[PDB]
Amino acid sequence: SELAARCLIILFQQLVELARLAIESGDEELLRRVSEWLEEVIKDMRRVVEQALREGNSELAARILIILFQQLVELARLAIESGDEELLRRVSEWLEEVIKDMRRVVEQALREGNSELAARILIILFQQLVELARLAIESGDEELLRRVSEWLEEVIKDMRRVVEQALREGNSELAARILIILFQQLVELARLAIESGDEELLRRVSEWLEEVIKDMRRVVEQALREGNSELAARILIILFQQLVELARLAIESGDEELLRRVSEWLEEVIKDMRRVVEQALREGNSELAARILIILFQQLVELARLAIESGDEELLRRVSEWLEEVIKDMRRVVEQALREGNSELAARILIILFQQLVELARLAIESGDEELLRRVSEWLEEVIKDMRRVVEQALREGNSELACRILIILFQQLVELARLAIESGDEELLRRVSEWLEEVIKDMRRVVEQALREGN
Amino acid sequence: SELAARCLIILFQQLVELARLAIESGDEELLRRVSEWLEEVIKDMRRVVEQALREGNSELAARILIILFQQLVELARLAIESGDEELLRRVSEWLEEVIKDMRRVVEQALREGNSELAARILIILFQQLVELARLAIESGDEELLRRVSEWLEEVIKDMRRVVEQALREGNSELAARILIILFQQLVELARLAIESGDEELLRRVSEWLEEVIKDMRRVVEQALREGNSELAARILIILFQQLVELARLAIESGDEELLRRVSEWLEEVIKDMRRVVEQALREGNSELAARILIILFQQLVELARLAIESGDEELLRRVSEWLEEVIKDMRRVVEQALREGNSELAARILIILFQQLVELARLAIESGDEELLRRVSEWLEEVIKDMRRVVEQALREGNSELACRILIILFQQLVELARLAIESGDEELLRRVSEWLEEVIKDMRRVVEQALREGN
Amino acid sequence: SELAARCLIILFQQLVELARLAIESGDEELLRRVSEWLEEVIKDMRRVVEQALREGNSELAARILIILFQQLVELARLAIESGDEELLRRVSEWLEEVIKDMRRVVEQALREGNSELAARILIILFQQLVELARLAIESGDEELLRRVSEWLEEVIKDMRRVVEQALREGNSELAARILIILFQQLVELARLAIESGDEELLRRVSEWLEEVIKDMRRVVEQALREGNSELAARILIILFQQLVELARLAIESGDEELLRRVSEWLEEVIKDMRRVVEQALREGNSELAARILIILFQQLVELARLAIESGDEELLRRVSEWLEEVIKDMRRVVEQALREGNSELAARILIILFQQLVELARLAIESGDEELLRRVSEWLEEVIKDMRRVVEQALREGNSELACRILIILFQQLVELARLAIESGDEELLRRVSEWLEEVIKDMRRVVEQALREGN
Repeated sequence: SELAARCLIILFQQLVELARLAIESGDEELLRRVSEWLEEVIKDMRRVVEQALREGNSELAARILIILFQQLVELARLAIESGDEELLRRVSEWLEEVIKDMRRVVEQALREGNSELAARILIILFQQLVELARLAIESGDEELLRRVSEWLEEVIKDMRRVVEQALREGNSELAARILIILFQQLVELARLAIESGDEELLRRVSEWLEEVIKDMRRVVEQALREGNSELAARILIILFQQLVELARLAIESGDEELLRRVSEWLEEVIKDMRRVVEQALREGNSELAARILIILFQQLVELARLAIESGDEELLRRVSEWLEEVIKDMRRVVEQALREGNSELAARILIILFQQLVELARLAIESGDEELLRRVSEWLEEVIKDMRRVVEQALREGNSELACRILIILFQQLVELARLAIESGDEELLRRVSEWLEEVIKDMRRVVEQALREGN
Repeated sequence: SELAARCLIILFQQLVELARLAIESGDEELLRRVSEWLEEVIKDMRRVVEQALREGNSELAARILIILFQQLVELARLAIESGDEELLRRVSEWLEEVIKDMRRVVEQALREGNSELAARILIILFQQLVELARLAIESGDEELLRRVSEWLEEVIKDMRRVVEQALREGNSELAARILIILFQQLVELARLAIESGDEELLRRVSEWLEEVIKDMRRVVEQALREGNSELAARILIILFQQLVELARLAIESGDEELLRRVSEWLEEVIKDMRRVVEQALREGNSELAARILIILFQQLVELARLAIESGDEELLRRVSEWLEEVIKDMRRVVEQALREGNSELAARILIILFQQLVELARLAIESGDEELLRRVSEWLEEVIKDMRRVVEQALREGNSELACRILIILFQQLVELARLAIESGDEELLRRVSEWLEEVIKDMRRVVEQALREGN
Repeated sequence: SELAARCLIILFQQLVELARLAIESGDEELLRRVSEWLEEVIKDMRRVVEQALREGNSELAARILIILFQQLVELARLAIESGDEELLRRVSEWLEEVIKDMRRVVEQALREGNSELAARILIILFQQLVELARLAIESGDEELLRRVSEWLEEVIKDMRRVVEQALREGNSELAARILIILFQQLVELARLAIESGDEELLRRVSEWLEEVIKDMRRVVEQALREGNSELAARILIILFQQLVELARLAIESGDEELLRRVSEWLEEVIKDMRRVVEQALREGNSELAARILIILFQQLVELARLAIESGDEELLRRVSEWLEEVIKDMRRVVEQALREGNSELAARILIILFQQLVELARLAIESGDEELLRRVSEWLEEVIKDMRRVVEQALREGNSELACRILIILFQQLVELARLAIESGDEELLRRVSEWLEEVIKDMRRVVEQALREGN
């Protein structure tokens, strides 16, 4: 059946190539003959798929339909670009038939206990449908787009059941991967709707996005229940990043309604992530706890940048509040690290945070947002105080090397911040930094004293 | 004697370099002194050659004279370009003396039983003479060209005797190589005559070419008598290629008399090749038989292209008849291959032939030659019918894989041919091809059926 | 103490970077604060240097001060370019303090028996002082330049005592290296004075150069007394090259007074070198003796080129006399080599000399200096006669190969010389060369005869 498939697959491809020649030349008589030949090959291929399924080879069965569908979409593209509605009609009907077959192959795969293949089939199909949707969107074919958007919905429902299956199989990893990929594809489809200005499609997708998010949060819950806080974190981190990417599309397009929905989704993810951080701390994994908050903070600053550049004070407000909450958590993680006797990690957390705060400060300085800059400069001060206590700890631990490294890095970062103040002409910030610089110098000189006393 | 030679060779080169300075500056007094120094060195070198020969080192003796001759020709070039007839005279006399020595070294080599060296000496000398001839031709020095053309004749006669020797030694390989190289050099010389428009030189060369061809055909005969049909084929294949190259020169220059002679030579070679194919088949080597006809057909199509582009219907006619004859032979070789149980080779032959026919068809289509296209399209049909029977054979042999590959390749080639018809707007050809495409599809679907029945 | 140093070094660098921002922006208040911070760090660093010395780590102590000094000079550059005399003042005072420390570290190193480190410290310091001097020279700050030139003098005195120490330790190699490097640095400083037109600085440097030369000549004496004629040669060869480089500066600038002094220094070095050649010959090392004269001759020709291009007949006269003296020595070395049975070396010497003479001849020909060309053409003749006797020797030794090589090379060189005569139109030179060419040819033909008689 393998060879049988290969023959028909190659033939079909060659027929489509011949069809292209007929389409471009405008030879309807040849195109007719070829389109009839294409139909005959499809029927054969579907019987080969049947054979493969009867042989217990659902993998091959899937591959055949996947390739065929791709070729049909390629043929559809030719019809769309040429404006041949009759051919496009025939192909769109062929596409539907293949989809139905593929869904039965997915069913078979699930019955065989192969949820992995089942997922892969639907994931590929969905991607191909979105590609076909793009053709409909760009060409402005609402009838085709309608059909595809309905096909997309059906695939999503199947995928969610495959996610359910994966969870029932105890494979929360796969369950996550499916929803993560789907969400990404939905956002890509959303982008097409946003750029084209198709509010109806965007609506449908935004509803699909919401449904996926809810599923993902339950997968995160599952992961946490399985004692896999690492995966739980990864899921939310990826989701948050994707939400920010979607937010960017809303911000640039000026879609406040979508941005609202996403900003609410972002908030929900943050709350989950903070509970995962809590879990990690309860598990004695302060390292992961730190990494989660560090990544989140970076993503929040990136989102803040979008708000700052666009001039969205309402979003910036929300993010700046989220940033504050993360900072407080991070400082408690630093405390934890110090209590664990890990002054190294404690230092690294504050050093990274400070750098990120200075980066955020730069955005405030360049944009001229004194209110944000104020908040950040206060956050910077708080971090410095913590760092100096970590330096103290390091010295008490007999680690004058680390103590030095912390102050050296901090001083460098302060000078970088000073540069921003100097170039912008912000004497108030420069004053604060120059005072911070002095304090660090005094500490460093005491570390030098310590080093000398240690014979180093 | 080795060092002795090296010293004089280097000195002579340096003297020629000094001569160049005198020539370019126009210092006749210095040039005189150097030309006298050159003469003295030559006399010494000839005595070193004598010594080498007396030492039984004919190899060194040859090398000395070969290098000297090259240096003399380089010096001659300086005289020719500067227009110094007095120097050129002296050098041309020196060249003659060296040639006489070299011919005696060739004699020595032959007496030593070293026909290989003997050949190499004359081959190199001939090449150098042709290079010198080029200088005479471009400068328009008929007196020098005359002398060289006489020297060329003398070398040819020697080479033919070396070929005879090689054949008497049972070395038909060397005999072939000598004539092949000589023929190539003669064609190169012919090109110079053709481009310059020297009919007298071209005449002489064309007569020399004829003589070489006759020798080569006897070497082919020898090779066949030795049971070496492979070499016999290679000789005729190379010769034919060289004849077509010579034909191209005649076609582009518009020399119908030369083209006539070559086209007659081409015919004679074809007849020989077909007998070599017969021999190969009688030896049970259908592979070689196929390769010979495949190469010949390709060369004929290349020659046809020249006729088509130039618009020479008479040549094209002759070639198209030659093409037909080759096709008939190839189909019998396919039959043989099938009878030998080698359906793979049978397929390969027809596949290659079909591709070549389509390439020829392209030439007819682009040129608008409906008569040629007709003939080719009929040839294409005949090949298709054969291929379908080979597919049948393959299926009967239980080789559905090969059966598929044949039809897949054929279909691709038909689509390529269809493209030519579509772009040119030839509905009649497109019709024929589209019918051929349908027939192939039906076959392929039966091969798919077979594959499924085989459990593949 | 290592870490302690690293911390302060990094901090100081960062403070200077911050200072740069203040300087460029013109923020005197920030610059003030930083300059005070810089002072505090310096004081700490000097105590770390003290610690390092107390720990017996004079290496680290040196490294700290060397780095600090470099950073201070970088800061000074910022002050100089910005025109901040107040900052420059503070830095120049800091520079002085560091120098005093470094000199005590040098003292320590010497007391530890580490004259190598002692040298390295002063060498680096001197280089940094010259770099600082350059800044003063280009900016036109005579007050800073004065201070630096006094610092340079002090370092030189120290270095000469380190050279003395090295000699007392039996390390004439290091002693040489120190003076060689110092001299090079002095010439570089001289260049700055010459280009800027600072006769007062140039005077001081030229006096320093003289003092170094005297030391170097005593080191050469030492090396000779140690039986190390190789080192003795290398020292004078390098010195001579450096003197010629200094001469070039004088020639291009047109400073006859400096050129006079250098030309006298060149003469003194030549006399020393000739005595080293004598020594080498007495040691049975004719190879080294040759190499010394060959290099010297090349350097003299290079100096001659400068005289020729500048049109300085007085210098050219002196050099041409020096060239003659070297030639006479070389011919005696050739004699020695022949007496040692080393005809190969004898040949190589004359071959190289002849090539150099032809190169010198080219300069005379292109410049049109018939008097120099005459002298060289006479020198060329003398070398040829020697070479022909070396060829004779080689033949008598049964080495016809070498005999050939000598004449072949000579002939090539004669033709190259002939080319110069031909292009320039010098019939008198061309005549002489053409006669020389004839003589070589006759010799070569006899070598060919010999080779044939040898069966080669």
